[PDB]
Amino acid sequence: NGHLQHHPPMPPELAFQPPISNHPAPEYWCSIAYFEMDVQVGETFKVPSSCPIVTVDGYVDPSGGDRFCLGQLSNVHRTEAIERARLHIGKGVQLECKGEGDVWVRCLSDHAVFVQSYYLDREAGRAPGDAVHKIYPSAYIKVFDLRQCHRQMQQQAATAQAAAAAQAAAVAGNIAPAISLSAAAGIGVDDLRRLCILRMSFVKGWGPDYPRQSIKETPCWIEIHLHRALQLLDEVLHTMPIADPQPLD
Amino acid sequence: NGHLQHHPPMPPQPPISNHPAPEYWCSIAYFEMDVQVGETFKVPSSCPIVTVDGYVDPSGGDRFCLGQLSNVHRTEAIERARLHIGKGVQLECKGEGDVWVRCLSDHAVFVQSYYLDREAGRAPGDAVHKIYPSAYIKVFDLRQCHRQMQQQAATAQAAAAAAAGIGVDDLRRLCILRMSFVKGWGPDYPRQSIKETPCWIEIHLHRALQLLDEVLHTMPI
Amino acid sequence: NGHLQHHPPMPPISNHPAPEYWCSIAYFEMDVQVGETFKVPSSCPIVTVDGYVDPSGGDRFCLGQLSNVHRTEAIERARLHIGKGVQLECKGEGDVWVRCLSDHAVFVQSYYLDREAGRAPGDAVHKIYPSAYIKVFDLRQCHRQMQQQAATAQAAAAAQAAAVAGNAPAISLSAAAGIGVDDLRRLCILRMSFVKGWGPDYPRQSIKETPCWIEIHLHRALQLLDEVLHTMPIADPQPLD
Repeated sequence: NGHLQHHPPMPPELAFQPPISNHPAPEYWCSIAYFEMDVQVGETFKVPSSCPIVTVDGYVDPSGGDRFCLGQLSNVHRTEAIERARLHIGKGVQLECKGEGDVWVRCLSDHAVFVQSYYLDREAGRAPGDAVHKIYPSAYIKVFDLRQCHRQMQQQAATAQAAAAAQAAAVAGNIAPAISLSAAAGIGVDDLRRLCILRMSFVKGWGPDYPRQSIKETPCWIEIHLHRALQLLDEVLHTMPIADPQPLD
Repeated sequence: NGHLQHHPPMPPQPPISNHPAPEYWCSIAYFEMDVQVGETFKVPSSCPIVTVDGYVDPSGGDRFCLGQLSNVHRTEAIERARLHIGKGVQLECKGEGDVWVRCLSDHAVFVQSYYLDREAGRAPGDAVHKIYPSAYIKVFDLRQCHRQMQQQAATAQAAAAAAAGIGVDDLRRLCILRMSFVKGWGPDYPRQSIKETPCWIEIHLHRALQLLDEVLHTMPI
Repeated sequence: NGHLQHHPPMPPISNHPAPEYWCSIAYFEMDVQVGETFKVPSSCPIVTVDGYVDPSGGDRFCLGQLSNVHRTEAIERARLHIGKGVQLECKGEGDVWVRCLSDHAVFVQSYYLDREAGRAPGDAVHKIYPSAYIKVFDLRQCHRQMQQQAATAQAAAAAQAAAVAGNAPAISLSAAAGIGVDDLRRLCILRMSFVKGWGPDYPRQSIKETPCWIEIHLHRALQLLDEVLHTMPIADPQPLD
């Protein structure tokens, strides 16, 4: 039963709905970090908001800008296995930013790329993180929706702030001493941020059907942080009630 | 011996050198245990105040948000800690290169500082200073650091007559600050080093390092 | 046998635009990278890497200030002797010279110096003596070597194709898009250890076993290699037949 979702290639008025936020656009629309197993290789690559398309391939130009080459990168802990997989990255993939912050992926490599996206999990009726999406060579699909993300943010944020109030009353449960309770400032933070991050492995997938159980076990993957989505999540976090000390009495 | 110093809240000359002001008055590196997480944050001399909180805005400038950073080695203990960083702290740069800390967080912050060691009358590096929420304390005096480095290098340049001869890594420590969030360390705690705490940062003071470099050229080791 | 080589004191290749930086410098202690990668602007042809502490950066990279929680007594000892370190200079389009300013020698790994010394590619350690000023990299020579080496790789790859052909037509055979890329890029990289050397004549058998070394990425060179890789015949799967 499908943990591995296949995404083969399918050949082929934003003036009525305002921007999700009046907030000014970030200087970089995303930042990419390349990994080899559980070790990060190289520096984090920042893509300016002016460059709506960024390519990540196995070539060697270091010039940066709108192309992140992983071919010239060194790693003193690189194994023979990692060398083999680095052989097939080739043309790699393209990451394209549409609208205010939507992201599309185009696989230019001759080999498939495996992706982790909450958006693609929803579209598949799967639960968050309970699926690895395989994008086939030459395929071109949408992997992130800003609106979908924003709606999920507000939902999950509200949920957590309520569960905090729950635990707060579940223990105000004796009586009684002079004890004050307060909600941890930062609930669900590490859970909400995952909604603004994308991850993808080259050539090799992971999961049930595979010998690798997490992306951390794959030879070469990248983690993409979506800055616009992160600004919104920050905005959201700042619209919640301040953790005011509460006497349980 | 009162290794942990308590700093609760208490509501209220020309440049040392002509050396050109730095492009950044400091650099901050976030750590979770003994692993550095994220890239090094550099603060422009233009932004005298910088905020290090546990939120998620990835923008630079004067706000370093630790909430969005990832760590493949992160554990439950660390995630549980990051949970209480909240508003974090503010580092302020006064004068040529003095530094103040303002705990905005709901929880205490533990600072390692030679200036505070000297003020508390403790052996250098033999103390941890607990900064309480809302407290606004001075954690670094440039002028004093400058006298310290000169005199300390001066004694090492003479200790060569012959240990007493200290190296560059010993002196650079005068220009660095370290502080833990939520969890403290020392004899009163299960952790003996800041390197064992779940969340901490290391601050490099550029103006202080420039003066140090200037000193290492006149008083070589 | 001579693994250790002694060096005591004694028209554009492309219309492609110059790089933003001419080189990237990464500092290492043993097998751990310390600090962030230093990038040198094309405007600063000379960069100085020493053991002092100015963090100002720009055209001077000071390793004295950098921290490393995994550092040991042995490494602190070694960082003591870097002192004025070395000085890397870029002449013309992409030639690199080195000037040892340290009181101690520097050990360089340079395919170009291996080529001049008459030793197997990368099978030698070049010891630069205090005050020495030598050319450690030749752009022209590198470019010429990249092309021939890339051409050879393709041939050997297409050779392992006609091989698997000497077994069924129901299957298509294809070559990796990254054949030889790892070997080719090393020609555009320089590595050097301060104070301690490595090799048969030493207790340390590789640079990653040394206390403090740096890896330099030559940008103009890497650009030329990129164009070369892009002029290679696209990978077209051929049926076994």
